[PDB]
Amino acid sequence: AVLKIISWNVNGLRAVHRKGFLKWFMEEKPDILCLQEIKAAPEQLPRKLRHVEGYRSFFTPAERKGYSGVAMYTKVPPSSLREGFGVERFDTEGRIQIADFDDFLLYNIYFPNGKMSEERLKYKLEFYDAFLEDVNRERDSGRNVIICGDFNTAHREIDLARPKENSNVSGFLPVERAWIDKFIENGYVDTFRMFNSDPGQYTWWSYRTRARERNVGWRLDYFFVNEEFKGKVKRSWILSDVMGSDHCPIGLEIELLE
Ligand SMILES: [Mg+2]
Repeated sequence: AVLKIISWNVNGLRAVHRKGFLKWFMEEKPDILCLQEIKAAPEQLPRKLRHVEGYRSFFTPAERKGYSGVAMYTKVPPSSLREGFGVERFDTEGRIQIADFDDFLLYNIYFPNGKMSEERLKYKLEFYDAFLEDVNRERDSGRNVIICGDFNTAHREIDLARPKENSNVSGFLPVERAWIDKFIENGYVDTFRMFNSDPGQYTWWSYRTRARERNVGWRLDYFFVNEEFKGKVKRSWILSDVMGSDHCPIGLEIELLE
């Protein structure tokens, strides 16, 4: 048995629902679907959004209504979920689900966008720092870990269409890219790069100026695993053609212990 995980920053769950979300979900049939940018009070949702037959759903909203928020649909419920790193300023923005499954912990993370200001940038970097503390503790415990979501940073030049013009733009700052380097050096693997070494492989395009059509995009969304688990990763891919958000979904297929 394999387990398929999809991660998708949906740019608002209500928004994506109006653009083919449930048809896609039913057709893709992931075992686990991690979503970011729900932008909805979980109670405000129609029961066919938050209920999808065959899945347990778990929603982790921000304190601020209509902002941020993550969600997980899973056929098999986790033994529990954590909704934070145990650090209150990173825990109230609806960015964190850490779901405890059998073979592994699944971090479903909506990493902060650092573009709006220097405060938001510091926020993002410290969020990164607290994330790294969290995940290291868990896999140091002996947990195999899968981390997915919107990292809001393109790692290397290959990871976006315009590395030069974005050198001093949050998303592609040396400091941000250096964090992913450090993250990787702690024994985590960017799984997409395990199987696909190609350029032009992105997960986000600006809605504007035909960015998706000109493939002017960034790979902002990732699946990382710890080194010790990478042997279990069978596939890691971008669902490039799936529409309805400014991000496309990304996929991970892993093989379960019998
Ligand atoms: Mg958005």
